[PDB]
Amino acid sequence: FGNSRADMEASGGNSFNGKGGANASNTFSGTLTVTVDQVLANGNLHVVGEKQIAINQG
Amino acid sequence: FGNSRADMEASGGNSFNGKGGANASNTFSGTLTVTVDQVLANGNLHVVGEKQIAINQG
Ligand SMILES: O=C(O)[C@H]1C[C@@H](O)[C@@H](O)[C@@H]([C@H](O)CO)O1
Ligand SMILES: O=C(O)[C@H]1C[C@@H](O)[C@@H](O)[C@@H]([C@H](O)CO)O1
Repeated sequence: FGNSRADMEASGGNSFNGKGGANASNTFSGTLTVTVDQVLANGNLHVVGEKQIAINQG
Repeated sequence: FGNSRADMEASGGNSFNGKGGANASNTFSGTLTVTVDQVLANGNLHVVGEKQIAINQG
């Protein structure tokens, strides 16, 4: 060890960060009167309805 | 490792952000007297009505 033959110095680093996300929301707060389309074998009713409103410009 | 042969340094990044939205609202707070148009087989009434108001300039 007379010289710096044994003198040693070293550093090392490794950092990793990963992220991920997702969202999906929906809301509906109306009331619509529909009409029966047909009666199924079990008695369930197929209902279809439509409502058109022309407030102004569309 | 005498020289910088092993000396290493690196960085990397990847960021992504996506968004989306939509809204649709409507309101109606009137009163209109309508007239029956015809009587359906089940007794339902087809009602049609119209009201015209000329406040001024239109
Ligand atoms: O004993 C040896 O072998 C050495 C001692 C140091 O001086 C070393 O560095 C080398 C030099 O390169 C000679 O020129 O010689
Ligand atoms: O032992 C070798 O092969 C080396 C030592 C370094 O000096 C290196 O860089 C290369 C240089 O390119 C020679 O000119 O030679």
